[PDB]
Order: sequence, then C-alpha cells, then structure tokens
Amino acid sequence: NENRETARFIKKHKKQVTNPIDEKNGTSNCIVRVPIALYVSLAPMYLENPLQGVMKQHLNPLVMKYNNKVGGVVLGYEGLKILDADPLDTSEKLIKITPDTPFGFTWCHVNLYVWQPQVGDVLEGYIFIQSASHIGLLIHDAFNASIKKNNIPVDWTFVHNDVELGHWVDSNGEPIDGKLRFTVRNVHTTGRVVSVDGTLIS
Amino acid sequence: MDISKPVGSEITSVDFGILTAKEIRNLSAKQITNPTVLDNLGHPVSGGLYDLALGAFLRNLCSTCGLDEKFCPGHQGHIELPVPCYNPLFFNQLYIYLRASCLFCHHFRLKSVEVHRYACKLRLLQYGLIDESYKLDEITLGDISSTLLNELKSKRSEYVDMAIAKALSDGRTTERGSFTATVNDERKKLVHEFHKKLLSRGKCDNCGMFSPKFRKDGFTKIFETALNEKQITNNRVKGFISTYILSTEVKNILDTVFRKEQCVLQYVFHSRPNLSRKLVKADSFFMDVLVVPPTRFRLPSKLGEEVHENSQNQLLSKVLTTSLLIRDLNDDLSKLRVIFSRLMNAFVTIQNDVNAFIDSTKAQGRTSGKVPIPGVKQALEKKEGLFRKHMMGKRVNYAARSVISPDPNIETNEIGVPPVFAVKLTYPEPVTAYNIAELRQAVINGPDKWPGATQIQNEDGSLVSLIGMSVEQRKALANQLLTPSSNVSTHTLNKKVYRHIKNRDVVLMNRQPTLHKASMMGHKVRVLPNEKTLRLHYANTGAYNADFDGDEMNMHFPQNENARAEALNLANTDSQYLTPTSGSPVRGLIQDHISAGVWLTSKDSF
Amino acid sequence: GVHVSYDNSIRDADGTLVQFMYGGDAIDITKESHMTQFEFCLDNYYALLKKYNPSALIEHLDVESALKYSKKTLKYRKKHSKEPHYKQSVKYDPVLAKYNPAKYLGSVSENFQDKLESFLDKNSKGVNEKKFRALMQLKYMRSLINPGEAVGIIASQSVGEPSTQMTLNTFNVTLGIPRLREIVMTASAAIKTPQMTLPIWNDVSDEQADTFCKSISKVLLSEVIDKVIVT
Amino acid sequence: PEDFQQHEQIRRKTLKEKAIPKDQRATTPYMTKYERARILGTRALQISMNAPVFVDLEGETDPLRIAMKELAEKKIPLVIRRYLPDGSFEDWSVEELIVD
Amino acid sequence: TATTLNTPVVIHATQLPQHVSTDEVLQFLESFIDEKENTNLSSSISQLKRIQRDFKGLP
Amino acid sequence: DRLLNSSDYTQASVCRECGSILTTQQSVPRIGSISTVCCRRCSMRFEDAKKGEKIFIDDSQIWEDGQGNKFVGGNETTTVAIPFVLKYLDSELSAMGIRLRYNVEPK
Amino acid sequence: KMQYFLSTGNLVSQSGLDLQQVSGYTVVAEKINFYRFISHFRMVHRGSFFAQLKTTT
Amino acid sequence: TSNDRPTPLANIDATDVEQIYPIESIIPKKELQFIRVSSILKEADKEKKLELFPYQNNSKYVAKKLDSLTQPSQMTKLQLLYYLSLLLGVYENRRVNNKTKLLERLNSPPEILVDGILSRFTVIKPGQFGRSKDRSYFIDPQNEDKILCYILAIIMHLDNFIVEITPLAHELNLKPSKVVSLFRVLGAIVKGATVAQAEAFGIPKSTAASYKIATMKVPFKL
Amino acid sequence: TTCQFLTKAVLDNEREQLDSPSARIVVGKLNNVGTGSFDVLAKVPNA
Amino acid sequence: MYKTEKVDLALDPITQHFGFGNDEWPKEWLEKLDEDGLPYIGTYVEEGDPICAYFDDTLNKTKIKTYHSSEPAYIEEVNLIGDESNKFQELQTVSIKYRIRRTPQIGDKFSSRHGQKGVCSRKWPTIDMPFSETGIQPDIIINPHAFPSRMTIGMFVESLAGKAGAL
DNA sequence: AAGTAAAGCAGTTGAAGAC
DNA sequence: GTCTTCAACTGCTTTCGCATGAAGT
RNA sequence: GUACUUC
Ligand SMILES: [Zn+2]
Ligand SMILES: [Zn+2]
Ligand SMILES: [Zn+2]
Repeated sequence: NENRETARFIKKHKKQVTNPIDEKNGTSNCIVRVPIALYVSLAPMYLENPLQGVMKQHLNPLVMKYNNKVGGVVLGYEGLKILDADPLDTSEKLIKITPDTPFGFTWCHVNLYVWQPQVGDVLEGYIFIQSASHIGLLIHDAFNASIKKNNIPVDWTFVHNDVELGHWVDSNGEPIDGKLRFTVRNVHTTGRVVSVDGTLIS
Repeated sequence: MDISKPVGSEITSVDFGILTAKEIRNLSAKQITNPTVLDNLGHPVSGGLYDLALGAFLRNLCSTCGLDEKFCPGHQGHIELPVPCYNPLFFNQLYIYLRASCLFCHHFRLKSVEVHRYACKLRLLQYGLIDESYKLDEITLGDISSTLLNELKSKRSEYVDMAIAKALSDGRTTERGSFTATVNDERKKLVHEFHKKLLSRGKCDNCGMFSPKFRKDGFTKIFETALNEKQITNNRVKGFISTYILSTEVKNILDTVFRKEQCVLQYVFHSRPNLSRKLVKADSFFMDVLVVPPTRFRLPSKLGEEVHENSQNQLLSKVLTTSLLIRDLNDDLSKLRVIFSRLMNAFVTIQNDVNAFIDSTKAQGRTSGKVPIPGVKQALEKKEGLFRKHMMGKRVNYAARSVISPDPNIETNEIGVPPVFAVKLTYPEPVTAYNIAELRQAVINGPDKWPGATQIQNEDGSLVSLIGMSVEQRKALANQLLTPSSNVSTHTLNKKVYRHIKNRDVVLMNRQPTLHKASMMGHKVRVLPNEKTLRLHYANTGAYNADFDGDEMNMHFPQNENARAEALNLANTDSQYLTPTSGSPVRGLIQDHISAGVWLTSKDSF
Repeated sequence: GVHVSYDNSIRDADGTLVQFMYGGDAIDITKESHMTQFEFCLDNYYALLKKYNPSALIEHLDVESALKYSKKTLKYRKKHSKEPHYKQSVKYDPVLAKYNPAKYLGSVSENFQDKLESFLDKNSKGVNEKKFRALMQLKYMRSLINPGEAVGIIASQSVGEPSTQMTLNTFNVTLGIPRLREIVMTASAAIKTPQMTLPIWNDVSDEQADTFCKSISKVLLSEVIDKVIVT
Repeated sequence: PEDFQQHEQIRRKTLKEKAIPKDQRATTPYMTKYERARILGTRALQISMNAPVFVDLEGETDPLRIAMKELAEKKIPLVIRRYLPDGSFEDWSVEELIVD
Repeated sequence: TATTLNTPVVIHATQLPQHVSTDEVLQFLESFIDEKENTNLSSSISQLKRIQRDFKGLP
Repeated sequence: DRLLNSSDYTQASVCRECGSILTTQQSVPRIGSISTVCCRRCSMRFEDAKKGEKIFIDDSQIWEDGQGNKFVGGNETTTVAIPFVLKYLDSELSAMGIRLRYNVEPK
Repeated sequence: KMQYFLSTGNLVSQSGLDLQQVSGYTVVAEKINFYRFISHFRMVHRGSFFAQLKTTT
Repeated sequence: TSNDRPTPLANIDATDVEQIYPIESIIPKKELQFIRVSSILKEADKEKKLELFPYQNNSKYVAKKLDSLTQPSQMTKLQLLYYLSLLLGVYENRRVNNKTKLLERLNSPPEILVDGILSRFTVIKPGQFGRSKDRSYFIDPQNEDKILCYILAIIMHLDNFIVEITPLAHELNLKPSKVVSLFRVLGAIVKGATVAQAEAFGIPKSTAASYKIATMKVPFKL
Repeated sequence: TTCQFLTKAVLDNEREQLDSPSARIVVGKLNNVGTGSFDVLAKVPNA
Repeated sequence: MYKTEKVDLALDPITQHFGFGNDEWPKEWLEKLDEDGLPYIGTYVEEGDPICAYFDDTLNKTKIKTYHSSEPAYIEEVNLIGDESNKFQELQTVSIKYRIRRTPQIGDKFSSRHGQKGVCSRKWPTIDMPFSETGIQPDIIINPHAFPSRMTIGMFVESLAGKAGAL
C-alpha cells in the first residue's frame, strides 16, 4: 500500500507529449495542436448562430493565455464541431437548455492550438529591454520573457550607458545580432502578460 | 437568485459515508487546546474555540482564509481525544457484533458454512436476482471432514459467479446494480435475521469454550460479567483441545475481527456493488476527534440582557477542560493508588462528556433545570421535527400579510392591492428595446409615486438604490437604461430594473390553514389608491372557506415570468373551478345575489 | 411522489407503479361532468361539435382498430352474460388493457359503453348516430388525464378535505375519526369491535336464524348463576 | 485521455441505446398544459434577453402574451424532450404538435 | 472574470496530442486572418500578424 | 421559486474528488495572482510531496495559505447552486460523525 | 426573591406545593377594558396542567 | 507559554522604573538610528517646533509634553516625543488601508519608521498594483488592542510614570473602563490616588478613593 | 426520527438518487413531478 | 393609543450627559430637542426622528437615539425619575409617553353585545346610501343575510326596544 | 398525566440421530 | 428403554419515542 | 424559557 498511494501522485504530473529537437536549427518544435473537449453554455441572443456565439464569448477572449488543463499558451482554434443530444446529417441541431437560466448547455469538442515550454528545453529570443538585472526576450515577438541575476554566467557582464537601458559585454567581447539562443527554466502567467523564465548555464 | 449568473453544474445523486482516522488529520487547519473561548479585554485567543483559523469572529480578519465575515465560508477544526469513544448513533448497531464476536477465535460464533451462506446469498442479492436468491439455499449434496465443506464453498462461488455472469450478460442488470422497493425488504429481513441469530443461544461451533456475556450498563461503560461453575469446568477441559472494558481492548477486537471477516463485512455494510472496493475499519464506529462547526455558524446569540455563546460551546468547553484534565493525568504516572481510580473515572467522565455532547436523555439528571441544553440532535429536532422549520419550508421573502375585505365589480380574478404594499413589493425585468417607453416611465417616477421603480442593477452585478436620489439623478439614470455593456465579457447580459407592480403581472395568494387543493390560488391584481387593507372577491372566499370575522390571508409574489406563466394558466382560478374530490364546483355567490335573484327572475317583477 | 407517468401509468419517484392506469379510466375529476347524461351532449350537439372540431383530428389517430376489437369484446362479452368471472375466460382482454385511450380513437371503458348502448337502446330521436358516435368518442378521449399531473396530492386531498367536516363522535361499531385514523395509520390489528356480515339463503327463515345466533354467540359460564354463596 | 475516451464511449452507447426512434413512439400526441406553460415560460425568458422574434409585435409589452402569440402561429422554435421512468427520452417537436 | 459566462466550467483533453510541423502554421494563420476580417481582440490581430511575419519574412 | 429563489440561493464551490462544500478553501492570493480557490481535503502536505526522477511542477498548483503552511492538492472546483441551510446541514451531520459526499456532472 | 416570583411567574419552592403545575400563576392586565379589569379580579382557571389533557370531561 | 500577549515583550528583572520596559522594545535598532531630532532643540518658538512633526491636528496634546524639555540631556524623553507625532496618526486614521493616502496627511514622515509599524501592527495585504505604490495594510480590532500598548507605555516615561485616568480617556476617545483594563495587561497597578499624589494635580481629597491614577512599582509583578 | 433513520442509512451506506420531491427540496433541480419531469431542447438552423 | 417608551444611560462614573457638549454638531434638528437633550411637548414625530440626542464622555460627541416604527404620532410628557441617596446621584433614566392616531379606517372590526361581528369594507358617504323620509342618514348598514344562520334576533328586538327607548 | 409499538429477557421448551 | 447433542418459545418488562395552522406582545 | 391573545 506504500506505492499504491504514490501511483496517483505520479500519473498527475507526468507530461503527455514532449518536444524534441528538430533539424538542429537551435530551437525546437514546441507548438502542438491538442484536441480538447469543451463543455460550455450558450446565449439566446446568438441562437441563430450558436457556434458564432460561443466563438465570440468563450473563444475570442480565450486565445493568447495559459490554461491549467493542457498546461500551455493557446495559439488559435480549429475544428468547430458541435454535438447533438440525439442520434441523427442535417444542419439543424438541438441544444438542451437549462430550465433555470435562458442559457443552454452544449458539449462540443474542438482542436485547440497550444504552445507549452518544458523544463530543460531550448527556445529563441530577441532583444526587447536591456536593464541591469533583466534582459528582454520575445520569442516570436509574442511571449515576453524575464531573467534573474543568478541564472547568468560569471563571464557575462554588464556595462551601463552614459548617452541615453544598459549595455552588455559577453565573454569574448563582441556584440551579436538580435537572434539569440535561449533556454527555459520557469513559466508564469498569473500576471498581466505571459512571461517565461530561463537560464544560461547547461 | 439572479438570472444573470447561472449555475454551471447539477446535483443529481448523493452518497453518505464515514470519517477515517487518516482524513481526520488533514480536514482541519489548526487544533484547539486551551479550555477557553476568549480571554479578557474582549478578543479571541490562539488555538481557542472561537479561533480565527476556522473562521472569522466579531468582524475580525480570518487568519486562514484572509477575508471578512461576508466572503469567508468558514473552515474546519477538531479536538484530539486520549481514547477512542463510542457513538450512540452506532452503539446500538455494532454492539450486536460486539456481543456475538468470539474473544479467543476472533470469528463469529456461527460456522463458516452458514456465515458464508448468508454472505453468499447477500453477495447475489445486490442485483435484481431475487429469483436466484432462494435458489442458492436449496443446494445440499455430497464432526465431519472439512474437504466436503471446501467443495461446498467452491460450489457457492461457481454458482454465484455464473448466475451473476448471466445476469450481467443479457439485459438483466448493469454494473451499477439495480435497487427496487423489494430488495430492501429482503435485505432488511435478512439483517434482522442476523440480529435474531445465534446471539440468543449458546455454544460457538468453531471454538468450544464458554465466553462471558457482555452486561449492558445502558448508555455507557458496557462491562463484562463473571462466570459460573459449569463455565470454569469447561475452562479446565479445554486444555487438551462486573469489570469495566477499556476502549483500546474493543479497539483491537473490532480491528482484528473486521480484517478477519472482511468477506461478509464488505457487503453487510454496503447496499450497492462497491466498485471502488473500499476497506471499512473499526475507526468507522469509534470517534477519535470531534469536528467543530465554523465560528460563523456558532455566533453567540443575544436576547435582551443575557449575553452568552452558542449552546454547543458549553459542552465543547466541558470536553476541552476535561480532556486536558485526563491529558495531564498520565503525566503523574509517567513521572514515577487513587490516581488510577481517577483515570478510570476520567475515562468514564470523558465518555460522559462527549456522549453528553451527542445525547441528552442519557446523562445527568440534574434537578429542576426546567430545561437541559440542546447539544446536537435536539437542536436539529426542537419539537422532534425541526427539519420542518428550515429543511422543508423556509422563511420566504417578498411577502405581504394583512386583513382582507370583499369588493364587487371584480370578474372573479382581480385582487385589489393598496399602493403601500405595491411600493414595497417589486419584480425584476431586463432592459432592452422591448420596454423603452414603459420602463423609462417607471424609472423617471421612482419609489415616491406609482408606477415606479425601486432599485437598478448593472451588468456587472452591482446594486444601485433610488430611495436616496432626487429626480435629477432619476433623469441622469433614465438616459442610461439603454446602453451597451463595458466589455464583451458581459455583452450577452443587460441591466435589470426592479419595478413595483402592474395590472398585468400575476400574484399568488394563500389562506391559512390550507387543507385542500383550492386553498392555494393565484390571480392578477388591480391596484386602487384608496385605502389600507387588501381586497378579495365574493367567489374566492367560498373556495378558501374563509370569513370576514377577522380572517386574514397571505399575499405572495412570484419572482419569475415562468411562475407567472404557470400561475396564469395552471394556478388560475378558472382551472380550479372544480375541486378534484367529488366533482362539486366550489364557486358561486352565496347569499345576497341569489336572495335578490329570486325576486329578480320572479314573475312579480316587471 | 406518485403521479401519472407519460405512459398512462401511476409511477413513483424511483419508478415503481401502483396501478396500470388511474382507476382503469384515467379521466380527471375536473372533466368527469357529463359522462352519464347523454341527453346533454345530444341536446347541444352542434354547440360542442363546433368547439371540439373532430375534422382536425381525422388524419391524426386511428378509428377502425379500437372499434373492431371493441365489437369483438362486446360480442364475446354479451355471449356469456350468465356466469361471473370464476369460470369465464379472459381470452379477449379489454380494449383498455392493450390500448391506452391516448393513442387512437375507440379505446373506452366498460361502464361507459354499457350505459351508452343502454341510452342508445332507449333513444328514439335531425342528427344521425354515426357522427354522434365519433363526437362522444372524441369527447371521451379529450377527458383523458394529462400525463404528468400530481394525482397523489389530489388523492390525499380527496381524503383530507372531508376530514374537516366528518369530525363527529356519534352521528355498536366505531365511526368517524376513531375509525378512519385507526385503519389508515395506526397499523390496524385486532380491533375493539370486530365485525363481519354473513348473508343467508332464501329458504332459511328468521325463526331459524336465531337458533344459529344462540349457537354461535359465545356465552360466559358465569351468566347461569343466581348467586355465589360459600361457607 | 484514454479513460476520457472510455467515458465518452460508454455515454455514447448508452445515449444512442437510450434514444427512441420517431416510429416506435406510442405516447399521447397532444399539447399538454404542463408543456404549454413550460414552453411559454421558457420562451418568455428566452425572448426577454434580446432574442430574434419571428412574429411582428403590435405594441405588445408582455413576454407571456407574446409567447402565447407565438404558440398560436406555431413559430415557437423550442423542442420538448420527454422522459420515462426507466430512464429513456423521447424527442417531441412542437411543430407537429397540435394545441387544444 | 472567472464566471460561468466567460470560462467553460469543464474542459478535458480528447486524445493523445499528435505533434505537428512548423510550416503548417503559415497556412493556418493566414486563413484564420482571412476568415476573421470578414475591442479586446484587435490587439490579438496585431500579435497574430506579428507572429506571421516571422516564418514568412523579416523586418 | 417559492422555496429556493426566495432567500436560500447561493453559488458555493463544490469539489469533485472530495464532494464537500464546507471543506473547500478560499486561500489568500499571491502578490500577482487573484482568485485562488482550492480544497483542503484533497490536498496532502508539501513536506511529504517528494519522489523515477524528481518530477517538477508547472507552478499552477503552488499556493500559500493564510497561516504560512504549504500543501498541494484540491485544484478542480466549480460553482454550484446550494442552499445556505444545506451548508449548515452538512456541517451538522459532519459534526455528529457522518460524512456527506455529493457528486456533480459531468464526471 | 418575591419580586422575581411575581415577575417571571413560576415559583422557586424548595419543598414544593400541593398543586401539580409549576407555572401559570400571574397575568398582566394592560388596562384596556374595565370589564377585563373586573373579570381579571375574579378569574377561575382550571389549571395549565390540564392544557395537554385529552378527554373533554 | 500562552504563546502570545497583546502587550510587547517586557522584562521582569530590571532595576529602574525607566528600564523595566526598554526603549528598544518600542523602536528597533534599525529604526531608532534614523531619528534626526537633534536640530529641534535649537529653536525656541513653540509654533516653529510643531510645524515639522509628522502629525498636526486641531488639538494640543503633543505640545503638552513638549513644554518641559529643551536640554539635550533628555534626548530619550524627546526621541520618543518625536516618535509620538508619527505614533498617534495611525490610530485616528485607521480607516485608510494604503500608505499612499495615509502619507497625504503626514507631512513627509520617515518611510522606515512607518514601514516597521505595518509589519508588526497591521494585517498585510499582498498585491502587485498595491506594492507598486506602497505597502498596503489593514487594522483588525486585535491590532486596535495592540496599538493601545505604545499609547499607554510611552506616556509613562513622559510624565515621570504618574498617569491620570480621566484625561487619558478624553484624549484617546476611549471609555475610562477600557483604559484602566489596558494598564492591567501591560503589568501596571491601578489604584486610588494617595494623599500626596492627589495634591500634585489639584483634585479634591473627598474623591481621592474614587479618582484613581496609574503607577508601576519595581520589581515587575510575576 | 431522522437520527435513528440516519443510523440505519449510514450503517449500510446506500446510494440516494434524490428522486423524491422530499429530496428534490433539500437539493433540487426542478422536481420529478409536474413540469419538472422532463427537459427542453432548442433547434437552430446552422450546424 | 399610547406607547410609553423608556431611554436609559449606562443601561464607575457617568459616561453620558443628557444634552449637548462642546464640540461641533450638525444643526437643523433643534425643532424637536431642547437645550438639555429633552424633546418638546406637542410635536409630530415620524421614523428617523431624534428623541434622545445626548452627549458622550467616552467619544465626546452627540449621538441620537431615534424612534423605530413607522407610527406617525405625537408625544405627551417627559417624566424625570431618579433614586434617593445621601450623596446626590445624577439622573440616568428618562421616560416618555406617546399618542398614536387610531383613526377608524377599513380593516378594523366592529361588534355589538349580541355576538354579531363585522369588518369595515369600504368607507362610503351619504352620496348614494338610502335616505329616510324624515332626514336621518343611516351611518352603519348590516346585512339581513346573517340572521338565518347566526340567528341574532336580539338585535331585532333591541332595535325595536332601542327605537322606543330613543323615540 | 396519554397512546403505540419494537427490543431484550427468561421460563418454560423441550426436540431429534446413535449406540 | 435410557443417555446424548442441539434448535426454539411465548409473554413480561423496558425503552425509543410520539401528537394543530399561524401571529402579536 | 413562562404567561397572554387572533379565525
Ligand atoms: Zn476562514
Ligand atoms: Zn468462537
Ligand atoms: Zn476537494
């Protein structure tokens, strides 16, 4: 009964699908498309188009944020298909409406795009902001990023500016382009905008 | 209930259960040790009864939830006990096993043939197999060799597994198990047979020795008895083949016999096929902790001059101070007689305190109290049925009760209501282009004059009053009743205006005491700005069986247009013209219009 | 929780039933008005015919099915007509047993069609009888109990409303509240005054019944003693 | 997600088997008063939230009266889902249901 | 904000997530924008075209 | 509407794998997080949460209570319509030793 | 002590009195009717103990 | 080990009355070193010596103790007197929940002094939008019982440990019964005024028994 | 006697479908009788 | 009707003073209270109206104890009560008597000495009531339809007796 | 001071194969 | 014909526990 | 908690 308790503890944290390296292009293919079953309500104002109603209320604000079930940041939707409550190939459907609220309950599955960074992978990043203890990295200029002071190598140093942000000097002493290789350490989205955290030592 | 915010789930089935010694440790947030509710200076204490951990108390900031007394739903806590206690809610049930279980063989004093016989017939009875139930009993083919008993058990398994297989195979029953109004009769008859079993006879067929009989002390301290000469002589021949009972002894007894007879115990305490395959333990009947209700539910009530805490706080405080007395008791023995008589008395008094918290008709007969303190179940049943005060019928809001009066010139369904009752009672109505002309009038008038509106609510679910805003604010708000929402997060909903009353809505009426179908009727109202009391009809009093000698009925108002629909088509007076008892129409004028009718339709009238 | 389910059967909350159909007829009290006086509908033929509108329900249900088997049951029933149901066979179960009155036209009760054909037997009446038969048929079908009604509370109301008036002590046996409350709820057992009624043949006379009265009536042994003197 | 597929398969097979075709239905084909008040109430709360009406309103400011006006012309776009004591539903369409 | 009107009450993955390639996002997002252009979502369009200039060209 | 819509309507929080309404926690939110509602019965202490390599956490399950303790579990919880006297009924029946467990749909 | 007996209504009798009931001994005349004043000065109450008795003898 | 008391930690083995409760228990070392008040005893005008303290109101309670100390030989009596200004401001304005709106009243007080009061006398409320402005807080009535401790323990050192009951209840806007009960939790001994202590203030001798005062004797009561 | 009836109920740990109106009044969705013995659907043209 | 309410101070020196103090207090409610915190005599009071506006010693302000009922009514007197003692003790108990307008409206119940009762249905003037040939107007009207069952013929014999007893 | 009935108890309660 | 093992029995006593609708003081 | 009153 010792391992029987941990059997449920291990099957709730194991990641489903991993993102390996591809083409040795530095970064990795981490944009996956997970089909998910979504249980939602409707609105009587959009009875002439229930798929457009849920698309406007429960799907447009849904994009570009991190959720808890699939554990990533959604990057679009596709496969809008609704399910009926009786065996049918006609366009007309039926939705079980709650006898309490004017809204009806529908259970429809849709394939949602999502991007999830693991712990110990490699990603891209451009130059966004250069502070004394925080560099700005924008992978695909959509996902913000931040770094602490203890995740940078000892050789990498910073030099402040005098004319008009902060300058940086690497180990050898030559600047590089905006295209920057980067690793992933932590993720946080409960703030305003999604922002990932990474390290520079492997 | 606000029509704006719906419910995202449904409750369709409920299952009971029992606490477990492992979960009674993690269901709380902080222990309660000191036998005090609060110290001086007027503030709670740490680890106290009214602690800030299990909920807020007296507008304090909750230490665990971090909210006030308007958003924190409370928490849970418990108290650690030195010895596991009994339970009158279960003592009358497991005592059958306590008096029937053997003390040396740890089995039931029956034989494994009949124990497995009842355990197998019941193992087939959970599904709809009442036909095969009695078919299991009529199998007997082949002090005696046990090999033939082994093939009997294998025969029970090979038959029940086949019968259940065919039942679960062809349409008879599902995996969830069928339950009708007859299988409970059979199971209750079988468990009552288990109570009328060997318990009323002697020798144990598995181990042939004399076991002493448990002498009931009645409402605590079950104690053993002695034996006689014909018992001790059997104690001599078994060689070649008024004392109190502590809690740990019966703890080990029930803990061993449960794991020893789990084959019959797993179903004797289960009505449905246990899919999860739980493991019931002896701790299901012995109480190790006493969970306390949240402080928000234990607010100290006050009535005039007397100020005191909740009733449960007295018994719980007695358990607290006595638990610490028996707690510090073992310290004297640890740092090593009458102190042994004081720990046995501590056991009897700790018991006499927790069972006093759970029951009152058992413990101390004090002198003229005039009334004892309601601990749990006599507060859950004030006059044996408190469930009727709250669980059955609530104190319904939006009510109106006053004397009645008859009116003529009413077509059997109008109810004259005064403006003093019309201004208070209100009704919600969402805003749209559907009532842009009438709703702007109800808002521009206000609660001062009829027809008006009392309260205005926005899309975000906020409350805006109008009793303290002038007509200029009524104009600035009248030009805001039709306006799109702030964000798309509330684009589907709209504002709701609470208007007083109209001549088109439906209103419910009831007369006390109601005793039939026609004593509960709904009609439409027609206001009259004349006087103070209610108005009735000449034909409605015949159905209500009410008079005008001081009788007064109720005026209830529905809060939903669906309630208005069923009260206009179903609960309407026309559909209740005929009472469903014998076909006698309870309707029609009674005395004056017929006494004048005889003179009207007579031939001596031109 | 007992109520007429949507299959014309009184069911409980769990699903168990009480009877196959409400009183075998399934007509509401609010509509059991003129089911025994056919002179009313015959005197207002065009009146109720216009509001029932049978022409709108001719393409909706069936007519010849329940009428053919009704004539079969009427014939098989009228042939025996001499002996009660302890030897008469039930090969032709009633039209109510196989067909609920809510599916087609023709499914009626027994006393309804008996007193109907009795009325038609003593009726000599410019309206014909065919469309009047479909008229009363649709009228009887319209009075069918709406499935889903709380018939239970209606039944308890039928036994509770007279309880406010029947409260009277004495208006040999027990009557009123002590009898009604006794049989319904007190777990009826050996009662104070048990009663049984025994019919008698036509050849026995009252001068012979009292002989059995004295023989069956138990007499106390102490009621044959003048006085008990013991020295 | 495999266990979710098992729950999806068991609810699919139990729903299709629970269903009743449009020909095996043998209940009363009438418009009950309970279903009437049900669809009148549901239509009132549905139309009170800016729903697309199918019949022109002649200054009518009552959701229940308008709902009855929709019942008169059979423009009510609602569906009656009936139940049975054994746990089996029936798909009643208000279009093919006549009112008393 | 975290209510039954905006966020779905129940959400669970359907089956095993089948990983996809990289060049397919060009076909998906360009058709998504075309069918979209037929208040809090205009910025979503901005970041959608901002992630569309990456795998197609370079500023 | 006569019994539930009058005064006894609330939208409480019910958990699936615990079936309780009075046991759920409304913990203090983080400095940057808002609306952190969880359950205490379906949660084990973080000091015992350890490990077949050591698996990390996506930070969506980490949250602190008001007293400073740390325990992981009880994530999924919805909002259901419940009477207030039910919120007292399950509290009273739990006080006398009997446990209550509802269930919600789906799952 | 006497003020408490008249105020509440029940008696605190260490030994008890012959009558069975222990309550219903005093009333307050709100001075509404002179008829109530005279009738209250001559009240004849059978006893609060007979309030739960069944037979109407 | 009751594990908590509304009164701060006090010593029981001290020798002097002014040392039975050290000044370190009121202001820590990290905050006591930032009390730059040495440039205050230089001015002589009473109005100029009050327009720089963190608290100014329509009353004159702060100037009551300011009357009889000007020499740097009484810094300990004056260092807390400067703190007294920053001290009583959080009491009369317990309605405000953030430091930004509270700072609008206090004319530029030391940020480190008020910050330490929040960490030990208020309920902490975390938030990003809040912390961006300043340290948010809240005062529960349990803290209302703990803020009355520095009210009734520093005034002792100001008036040479003879505190009168009735004037303290008037200036603190509290009932005299609640003020007397606060002495008993700090460890003081409240009793009637003696024949000598009654003449020091000028109250009639016939009410010296019913007109109690406050005092504290050494050693501290166990 | 809900106390002793709770002893008989929890001792066996049965399953309650809250079908009866007495149970549909302590939790409740609509009812099991009258207009609460069924559900309502809504047909829309598009898919 | 009359409703005599009582207001108390203190339910250990005194903590409440009857009247005002020295701090600033909002004006415009002086029409009801005197300078000593006592009301006038012969005034009109509704809900939300100060009756006992007194000064406090603990908080040093003038709070208001008001009326809690709708009951638009008047007052009668302001009685001062106090206990005897050697050393004088300042009074702390004040009583006041009210008079409420019990105007006869509909809904009330009338009855005679014969047993018959009745509720006023609707107040109707002589504009349509049956007038007599003499000039008298019947102020009250009872239905003759109660005598078949209630059988209050005492009102008949006493109406004839009362007719002669006043004729 | 009133009714209705389930649970526990004890003296009756002795009843049924083999050698 | 006597020694042996083994499954009930019916009535007295104790107890669990009962039995309006509502409201104002 | 005790008493009182309304059909
Ligand atoms: Zn809390
Ligand atoms: Zn044994
Ligand atoms: Zn949980």
